[PDB]
Amino acid sequence: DEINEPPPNICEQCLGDEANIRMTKIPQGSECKICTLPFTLYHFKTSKRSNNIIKTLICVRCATQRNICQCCMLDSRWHIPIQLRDHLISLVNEENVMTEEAKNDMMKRFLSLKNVKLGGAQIT
Amino acid sequence: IVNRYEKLLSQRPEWHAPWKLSRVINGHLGWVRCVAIDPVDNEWFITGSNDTTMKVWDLATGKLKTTLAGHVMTVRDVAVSDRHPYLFSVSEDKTVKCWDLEKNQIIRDYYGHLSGVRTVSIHPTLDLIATAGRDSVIKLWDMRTRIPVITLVGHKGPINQVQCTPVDPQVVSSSTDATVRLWDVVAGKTMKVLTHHKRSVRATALHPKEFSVASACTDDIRSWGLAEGSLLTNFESEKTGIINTLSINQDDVLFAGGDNGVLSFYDYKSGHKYQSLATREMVGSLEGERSVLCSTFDKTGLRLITGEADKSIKIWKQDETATKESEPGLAWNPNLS
Amino acid sequence: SHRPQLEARSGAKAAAYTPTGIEHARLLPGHTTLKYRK
Amino acid sequence: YIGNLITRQFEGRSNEIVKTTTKQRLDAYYDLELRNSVMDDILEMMPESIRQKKARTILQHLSEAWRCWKANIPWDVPGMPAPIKKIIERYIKSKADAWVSAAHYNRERIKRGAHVEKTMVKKNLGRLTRLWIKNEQERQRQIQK
Amino acid sequence: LTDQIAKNVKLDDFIPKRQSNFELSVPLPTKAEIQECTARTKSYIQRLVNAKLANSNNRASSRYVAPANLLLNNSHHIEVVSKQMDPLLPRFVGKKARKVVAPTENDEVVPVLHMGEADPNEW
Amino acid sequence: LLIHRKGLTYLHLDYNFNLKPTKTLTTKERKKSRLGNSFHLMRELLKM
Amino acid sequence: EARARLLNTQGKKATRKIRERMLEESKRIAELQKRRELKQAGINVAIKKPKKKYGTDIDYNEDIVYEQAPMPGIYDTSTEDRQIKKKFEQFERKVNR
Amino acid sequence: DILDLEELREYQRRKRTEYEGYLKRNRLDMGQWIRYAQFEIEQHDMRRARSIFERALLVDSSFIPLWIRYIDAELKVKCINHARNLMNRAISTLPRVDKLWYKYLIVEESLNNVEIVRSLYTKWCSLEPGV
Amino acid sequence: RGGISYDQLAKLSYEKTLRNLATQTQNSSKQDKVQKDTKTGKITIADDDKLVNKLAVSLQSESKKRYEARKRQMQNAKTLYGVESFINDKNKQFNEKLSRES
RNA sequence: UUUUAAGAACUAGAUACUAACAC
RNA sequence: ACGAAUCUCUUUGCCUUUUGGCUUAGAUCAAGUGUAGUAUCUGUUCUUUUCA
RNA sequence: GUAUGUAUUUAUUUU
Ligand SMILES: [Zn+2]
Ligand SMILES: [Zn+2]
Repeated sequence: DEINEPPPNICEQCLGDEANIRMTKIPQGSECKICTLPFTLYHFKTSKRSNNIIKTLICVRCATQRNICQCCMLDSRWHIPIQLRDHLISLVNEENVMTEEAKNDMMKRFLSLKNVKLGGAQIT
Repeated sequence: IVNRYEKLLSQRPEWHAPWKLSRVINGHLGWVRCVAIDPVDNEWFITGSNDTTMKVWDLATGKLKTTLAGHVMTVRDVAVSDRHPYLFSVSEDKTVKCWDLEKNQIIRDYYGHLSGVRTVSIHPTLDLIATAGRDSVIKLWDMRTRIPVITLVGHKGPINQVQCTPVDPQVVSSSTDATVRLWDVVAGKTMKVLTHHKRSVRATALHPKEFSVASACTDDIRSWGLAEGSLLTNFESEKTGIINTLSINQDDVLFAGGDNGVLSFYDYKSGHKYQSLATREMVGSLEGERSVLCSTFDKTGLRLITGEADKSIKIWKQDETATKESEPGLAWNPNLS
Repeated sequence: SHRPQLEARSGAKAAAYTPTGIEHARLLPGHTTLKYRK
Repeated sequence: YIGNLITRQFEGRSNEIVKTTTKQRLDAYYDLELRNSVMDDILEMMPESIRQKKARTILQHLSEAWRCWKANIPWDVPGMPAPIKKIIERYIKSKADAWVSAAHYNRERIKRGAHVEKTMVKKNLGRLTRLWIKNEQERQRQIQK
Repeated sequence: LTDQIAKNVKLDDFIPKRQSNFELSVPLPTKAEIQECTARTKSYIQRLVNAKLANSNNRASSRYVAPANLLLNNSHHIEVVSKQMDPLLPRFVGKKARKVVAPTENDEVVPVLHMGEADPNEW
Repeated sequence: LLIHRKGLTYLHLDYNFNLKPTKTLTTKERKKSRLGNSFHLMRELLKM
Repeated sequence: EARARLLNTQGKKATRKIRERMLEESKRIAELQKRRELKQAGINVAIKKPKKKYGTDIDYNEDIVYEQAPMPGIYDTSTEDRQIKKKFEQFERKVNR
Repeated sequence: DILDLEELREYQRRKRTEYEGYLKRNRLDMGQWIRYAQFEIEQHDMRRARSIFERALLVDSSFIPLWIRYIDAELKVKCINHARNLMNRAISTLPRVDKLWYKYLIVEESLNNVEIVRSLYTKWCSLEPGV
Repeated sequence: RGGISYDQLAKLSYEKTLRNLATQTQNSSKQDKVQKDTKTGKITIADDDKLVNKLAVSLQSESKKRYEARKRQMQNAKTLYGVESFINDKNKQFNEKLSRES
């Protein structure tokens, strides 16, 4: 069950502007590009006539910790790459904040679960 | 704190009655490792054993009704359905084997422990088995489709007893890492720990009314209330250890078996320990083989059932003479904890 | 190198795993409904 | 059948893979959890802490006690805490009657001759002849006393 | 600050509460209660089992058993339509059997709270 | 396809569905190559 | 004969290990002075990372194995980390010279 | 022996693979966790040392000497606050053992800082510990 | 006689490092705050960079002297007793444990 | 500030372990 | 005088690299041959120092 | 008579 239950975390930009939308739910989709575990995939075309189908690349466990739109992979709030946003937030303050992430295999898988969020997220 | 100690010289507890030995039923050739008795008609034991049989004795007469055999390894544990005519008996081959009494035959093998299973109990109102054992996880087996619906996480060690309770926290379980977890199944995890015991917690029991759980230890036997998970009382217990079992009752008598061969009865309210008995071990036994491996009280409250490592069952009777006449026991000298 | 075990495998190490999907034999539905006492 | 074969060629076989007790691998179980269930009790008769080395080595006393009781060794370890020695006597009785009991049952499976396996024969002569001599030495001793 | 330091443990939890009065009462858990815990469990379980059967591959297990998205504010509405398989192709395209170890995550601690001369003679 | 997907290319199904090794087998390549009481049963079935 | 026999307690397997391990160490030493003499030519050839066995195999050097964020806490360390980094960059930055 | 960073590197990787093999087979054998922590200090890398201890605690919290050595591992690098936070989690985790309270004390006496040891003994008395 | 409880022992060691600490302070006479954060729950204490280093150094030298007691104890103990049979090191070790018995 | 191997040459083979190598 | 501290040694305490399973003791326990690779056992004879 | 295990880098990662 609960896999559904934290719901999609989705851009309000890339999602496209139209008033009502249809998107699939496929219970065991791809693995994350990151944590490498299953999740529920949401297809969709942005609008109905579109040529290309948005796919969502990661968990809702994984795109929580970093707080990033699962399709976009920008920040949710600032529309900006990780390696920027936590660079800016490195600047103010002075020196801190990078997220050292996960080579090997079950290093990254493991490290996915714990909920501490991450530096870029820490404030946002 | 002295106030606390003046109060304990007041309440002056609750006269209860002595006990003695009515009946000795031999006839297992192993140790006798578990007992459980009808939820309904009080006619029959059900008696685990270390030769792997299960014999059903007859409460009143003492004769032998039947043999339910059919296990490979010894049976540690028995539980008997209330609502269903079932018998869940579990042994150390890593198997929960349902039974059906109506025909005296096996039905469902529940399955999935990594290793042997030291406790069953039957969730009272939901139709679910709860089991657990040396894996250190407490599984909730759904009854009819044999799915281990929930796997409860948990302790660092073997799980000695699981108690299921109808309302919240619904599973109460204690582990040779010396705690008692209190479980909330639906959320899925521990709702409390009760840590105090200084060694393994080798038995529990549920107040048949007041809704609390006596928690044994090795040498000093506490109680606990649910909801808050209080401490409540501490039954004044010198080190007589080790505690094999807890048996509460309808009269709030309490039993606890020792392995030195000493039955220790308590009042429940107090901690006053008002009788101790050497259990005369046996004919040809070996003095180490005096011990007590199990207990229960029948549904009337008046009669005691225990097995003993010397290969026999004993049934103790509540001796009515009592009153005060010269009844009294150890006469209430609460001391320095 | 024969060592007496001192332990057992915590159910947890199992518990984290993802499932399988293999279907065994003895799980085929049987005794599909219970019985109650008066 | 093949439904499995294909989900195994995709999803990889089952990772846990418990097993069960069975015909052959019985003993290692029965033993295994016997000794575990000494090591509770002997772990809880000690007053406080000292455990690991003291424990394991006391188990070595366990085994040594058993294979004494085979060879009939009267097994007095010169000095040693009395209660622990009680435990050893207790269990070795328990396992003992596991042994004698199994020796009867099987011998009277052979007597009917219904499919007792191969090694089970050779073993069973073992358990027997041991038992025969124990009976012997007894019978002589009490012929002394 | 004496609260800042040791902050967790406190003495009211070592103090047995039936020493003051015997006869202190905790009520057996009624009737109009047990039919609640019974409810929330029983429903929740039936959703568990309903799941685990409808995972797997018995074509015959099925017999034995939402708009849901306001995203952002709902801003773009939604409707969530599952995709009918192609029944031969794998179901759960990404399911697999792997192995993890997991972070045991907590903030807080469980104070272990209890109470060598003549004894090591004995033992 | 099942076979070549187990990485056995040295077993050959002829058109009557005999299974013959075309390259005398290195022992490891036997062990990896025992096939199933199913897949054999079903080979035969098709043969009929 | 006997006086020689008593003095080896292990059995064929353990001895076999003693050998295998030493042979590994000769491999190391060799491969090293390979790299050393290549440094005396100045051409710097990187060392291999010895492959994998099971597909998920861990390379421990690369990332913190299982990283437990030590705790929360009231005492606000937050300065000592800079003394750390100063000492660690200091140490590794030394060794390179 | 060692030449540059890269040789030290392989000398680390080899050790870590080996040891954490030997911890991978025995979760117990605490002395192994200790020794491996000690190596991890001699590499002047603390962060890994902190973790390795933390895990070593999640195995068993009732073995004190690992608490102690996970104090002294923080002090011998002359970093205190960690050796404080560790002590809050320590005495709170094990009030009934003395050596924690005494050691946290001495840590506050060699710092001369009294306000602590006052409030400290205020607690460690307030629990009715003993004489 | 004898064995000391792990309690009284920890107290006694507390006394020994008491008096040692006292030779630190007093001998330093012979040879011659707490801030809290309203922003976050963190607390901030100010200490001399002095006496922290005496602390650490003291610890190190303790580890030293103990380490050396153990080492010299290796040397002497393994050189002395010449009686029982020894196949290898661990026969001497363990066997001297069996001598420790009676 | 540490250190010091008796040194060199000549000699036959007995007991040995084993060998997908020869009835 | 004794209080305090460093080093050294003896004694006691604590054991520091200090036996990690089961089944029929798990079962079994000698008669060969030629050559060949490799380990090692003994004799004899001679000579007792330094600097660029 | 054998299982089993090990290495098999060719195509120049910035001073
Ligand atoms: Zn997006
Ligand atoms: Zn993910």
